[PDB]
Amino acid sequence: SRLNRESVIDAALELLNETGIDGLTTRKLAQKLGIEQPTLYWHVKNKRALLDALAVEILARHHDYSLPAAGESWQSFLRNNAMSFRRALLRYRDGAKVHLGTRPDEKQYDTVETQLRFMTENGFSLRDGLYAISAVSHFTLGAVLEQQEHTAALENLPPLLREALQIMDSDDGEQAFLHGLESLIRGFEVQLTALLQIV
Amino acid sequence: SRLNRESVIDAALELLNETGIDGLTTRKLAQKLGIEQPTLYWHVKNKRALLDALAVEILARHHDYSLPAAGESWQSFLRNNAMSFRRALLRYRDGAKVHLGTRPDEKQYDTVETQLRFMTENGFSLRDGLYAISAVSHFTLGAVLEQQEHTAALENLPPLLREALQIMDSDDGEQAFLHGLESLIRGFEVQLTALLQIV
Ligand SMILES: CN(C)c1ccc(O)c2c1C[C@H]1C[C@H]3[C@H](N(C)C)C(O)=C(C(N)=O)C(=O)[C@@]3(O)C(O)=C1C2=O
Ligand SMILES: CN(C)c1ccc(O)c2c1C[C@H]1C[C@H]3[C@H](N(C)C)C(O)=C(C(N)=O)C(=O)[C@@]3(O)C(O)=C1C2=O
Ligand SMILES: [Cl-]
Ligand SMILES: [Cl-]
Ligand SMILES: [Cl-]
Ligand SMILES: [Cl-]
Ligand SMILES: [Cl-]
Ligand SMILES: [Cl-]
Ligand SMILES: [Cl-]
Ligand SMILES: [Cl-]
Ligand SMILES: [Cl-]
Ligand SMILES: [Cl-]
Ligand SMILES: [Cl-]
Ligand SMILES: [Cl-]
Ligand SMILES: [Cl-]
Ligand SMILES: [Cl-]
Ligand SMILES: [Cl-]
Ligand SMILES: [Cl-]
Ligand SMILES: [Mg+2]
Ligand SMILES: [Mg+2]
Repeated sequence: SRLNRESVIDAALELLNETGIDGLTTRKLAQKLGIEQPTLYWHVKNKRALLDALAVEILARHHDYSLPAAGESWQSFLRNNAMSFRRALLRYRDGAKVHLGTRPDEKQYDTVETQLRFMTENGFSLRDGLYAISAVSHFTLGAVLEQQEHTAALENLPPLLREALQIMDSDDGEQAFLHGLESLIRGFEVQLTALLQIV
Repeated sequence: SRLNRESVIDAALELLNETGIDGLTTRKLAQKLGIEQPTLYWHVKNKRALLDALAVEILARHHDYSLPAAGESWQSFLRNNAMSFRRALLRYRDGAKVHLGTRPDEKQYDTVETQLRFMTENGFSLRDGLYAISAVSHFTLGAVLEQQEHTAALENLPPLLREALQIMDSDDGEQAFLHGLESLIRGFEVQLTALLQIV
């Protein structure tokens, strides 16, 4: 079938949902596309190159809150941005593992730059803004990775542990994520407002 | 060579450092142990079973701050516990990926129970204590995963991005982790002390 970049991406994302990240192979992608492996190679050099592109395109397609609304507080931006990142990562099987290890692509530079500048315009030093943005990124990835990989992995319990596992087996991870996110953001705010004061 | 559980673990951890998680195979472990594959199978049924055991034994061996010191504040316990978890995860190649998706083993039940009880003794509801413990776990995993997988993965840059990448390429991830961790813990404290007050 059609082997423009868009269509190759499309097929690889469909395959990802079917196979997961470990099971995804270029041979299987060629099959899906109805082509021979050497044909695919002209378009897609290896699995690494494919995964890198998927990580970018999943966010381009589905991460809609990359930038602050006009007049938005930095707190609200980080909240909305994290929720959006989370959702985008969850949209595909093993989507957080596809993201893991990547760094901002040229196609995301202006976006990331804007996020950093926004933080510095709201009183963060570049370093402190970086630490905030990384912490949210790490927390969000971590939460989604554990959600997705725990699902992939699937009476002498002591009572709090039994109960805590009953709580966890009762939603998908969202409540715990959102509560953690609030804690994170509030801590960032306490730090920012402290300036040079012992806190 | 010797195929007691300890020695099999030992060899698998050595192999993990040599191959990484994706490259680790039972066939390669049998080679390392100087045995044939059917011999290994008696001891180790599959890679999953092996990884599960490694995740447990890495913490048993090297995560020394599972429990609060006598009289320790909950804040200090979470800090020390997170630092210890982080270090243990970093001790082996792809160590955070080995941990990912696991849940507490029978051999960790008393430990995890104690952590939960400790939080509830310090004023947390079980749910709020769970959310704190999960948030620290997720943040720590996320940070280490990104550190380890970014290393595994290894001029039109805009200036803040260029600068931020210079900052990141200057330590291993520790400074950003520790700063984030403080933000997280302080947010937990603001929440705990609020009780039923709008905050
Ligand atoms: C320079 N910049 C801080 C870095 C450095 C190394 C990194 O590994 C990363 C960044 C930017 C962050 C921005 C975060 C942002 N957010 C805090 C989740 C984000 O919304 C985006 C985005 N493209 O909209 C990211 O790329 C991002 O998810 C991401 O993957 C990043 C990331 O991987
Ligand atoms: C019931 N309990 C809260 C759960 C439920 C699901 C989970 O997936 C987990 C826990 C306990 C947490 C405790 C955390 C703890 N810490 C906050 C990092 C920890 O120190 C240990 C430990 N064994 O000392 C964990 O097992 C732990 O790393 C872990 O892997 C957990 C984990 O995987
Ligand atoms: Cl065709
Ligand atoms: Cl076609
Ligand atoms: Cl074509
Ligand atoms: Cl195209
Ligand atoms: Cl492949
Ligand atoms: Cl294949
Ligand atoms: Cl503020
Ligand atoms: Cl405070
Ligand atoms: Cl031998
Ligand atoms: Cl021997
Ligand atoms: Cl033996
Ligand atoms: Cl033994
Ligand atoms: Cl294997
Ligand atoms: Cl092999
Ligand atoms: Cl307190
Ligand atoms: Cl406050
Ligand atoms: Mg990223
Ligand atoms: Mg765990």
